[PDB]
Amino acid sequence: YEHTATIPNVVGFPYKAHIERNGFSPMTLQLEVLGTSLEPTLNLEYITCEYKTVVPSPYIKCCGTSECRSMERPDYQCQVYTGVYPFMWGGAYCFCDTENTQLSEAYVDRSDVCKHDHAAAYKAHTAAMKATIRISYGNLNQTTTAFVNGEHTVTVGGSRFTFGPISTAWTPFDNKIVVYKNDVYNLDFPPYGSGQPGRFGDIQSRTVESKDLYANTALKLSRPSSGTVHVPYTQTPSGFKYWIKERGTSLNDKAPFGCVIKTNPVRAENCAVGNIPVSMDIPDSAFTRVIDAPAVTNLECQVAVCTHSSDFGGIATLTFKTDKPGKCAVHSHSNVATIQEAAVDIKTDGKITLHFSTASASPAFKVSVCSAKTTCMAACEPPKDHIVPYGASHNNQVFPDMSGTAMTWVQRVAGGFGGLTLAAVAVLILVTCVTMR
Amino acid sequence: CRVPLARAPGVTYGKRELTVKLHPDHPTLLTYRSLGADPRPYEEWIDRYVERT
Ligand SMILES: *[C@@H]1O[C@H](CO)[C@@H](O)[C@H](O)[C@H]1NC(C)=O
Repeated sequence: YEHTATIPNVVGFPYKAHIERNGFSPMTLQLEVLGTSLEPTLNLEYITCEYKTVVPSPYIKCCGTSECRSMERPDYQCQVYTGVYPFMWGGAYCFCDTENTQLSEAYVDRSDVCKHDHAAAYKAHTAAMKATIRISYGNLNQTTTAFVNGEHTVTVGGSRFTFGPISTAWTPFDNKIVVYKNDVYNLDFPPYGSGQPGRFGDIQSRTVESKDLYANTALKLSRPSSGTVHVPYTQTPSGFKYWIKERGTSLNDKAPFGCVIKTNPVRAENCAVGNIPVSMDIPDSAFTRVIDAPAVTNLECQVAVCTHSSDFGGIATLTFKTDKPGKCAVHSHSNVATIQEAAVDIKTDGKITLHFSTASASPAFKVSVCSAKTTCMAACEPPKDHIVPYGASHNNQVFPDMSGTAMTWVQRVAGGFGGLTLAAVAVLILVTCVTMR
Repeated sequence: CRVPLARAPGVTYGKRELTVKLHPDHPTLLTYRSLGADPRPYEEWIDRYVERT
């Protein structure tokens, strides 16, 4: 039996979904949403890590002939110097002067903990999101697991459910992101091609297989001082360590809807946005028929105290003549006020207590027993002076009812002030009809 | 890897306003954000006792 419904995407909020098919007793569904999780697509442009400047021991040779050779390792500084007079512990070696060679070379290589201490870049796109939904009805109460994509079944049991697609994907992520040990950032990066010497990503290596470690870290060599053996190389500090040092402003604190990020598959969980449509079909034998416990007769409602707006302050009394006592269904058609009690047992006396809540001081919620329906109104004037630490359990719609009890005098004074000018128009019309002649 | 745990901040809620007293033993960090569409983030290091509204 197909039927459609909508659920606000608010975690921890029980939802009541009423099915009122004829030929059977009307029935109610308890809906729970537990920890949604939006998972994006990842592209893995390149990688960034520390760099080690590998320099071999300098080459000394006292003949004067230079040997300049070029290899394929990154950012060589191929240079050899003359006029060197090196010194060591034993004073000095050799005798010749003004005719000597001093070969100095250095290059760069990836870090030793590159396997573990790396930082990853990723590209985001249209993202799917999974949700865990708990369904309950008469003597059946189970959790589910659905991808809540455009179309997909659940098959919790006798019935079957299909959760519709999200209205809009307001993903906190966007385009390019960085993942590094349990936190992400909405910080853009230079492309894999070229990078600035020092800011960030001065090493733009690809996947961890250590191939073509592109470097633009700008090594520079210089003439060693005349004192002893040297290898003077100038280098800017690693941008990876500096970026870690500055860090700051983690994205986990910038979620526009308080959506906590977990990094193992990189997903965002426990955040409210939009609403989720759903469709369902139910077998005929999943509930009772109309012949069981029809005991509505007449109906009227009363309210004792209606201190509202925090969890539930609307205690209501419903009395009615009863047939053989038994179970039944109860809900409210409108959404200005919401109840918590599911299908409740009915005694022969007929006195039934209900708990509901609302926002406006003049609710017009229309209660509905599994066969009857009567308008219920209350003067829920008194608020309460607190700042609650728990969750709200009603719709945010606050609006005094059209009928109401405190705003009636506004309506009557407006109607009377309109009536003055309406009667003035009437008397003018009669006068002008007299004088038109 | 063990890490310290600061004392519970002293909260004294007003109306549509939240007042808190902070008694730090070492320089720590306090951040807050709003569940609404505009988050309005905030972060600021703390080293001495201070009140924040
Ligand atoms: C469903 O069962 C769980 C026990 O696992 C219980 O805590 C929960 O209240 C039940 N649902 C309802 C609507 O009673």
